[PDB]
Amino acid sequence: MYVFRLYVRGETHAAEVALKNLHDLLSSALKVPYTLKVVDVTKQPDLAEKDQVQATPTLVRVYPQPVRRLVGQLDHRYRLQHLLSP
Repeated sequence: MYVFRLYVRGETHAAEVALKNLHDLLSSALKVPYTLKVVDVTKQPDLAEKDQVQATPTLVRVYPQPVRRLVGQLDHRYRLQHLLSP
């Protein structure tokens, strides 16, 4: 029972690959299934502005807990690896 949110900018091949890679890593990382939705940072100011995104993609863990916000050039597993840590 977890809600997942991933942020991307417009239409980028790297962003989609990163999204799939992050989705892929999360699935393998977590035994239990989860729901992930795609949010357009440029299209929706409310989420983009509120989320304070600088470098894409931005990984936000939606409730139930744990709730997290991770923002940066997310093209490698190192950032994701510390993200999974308690």
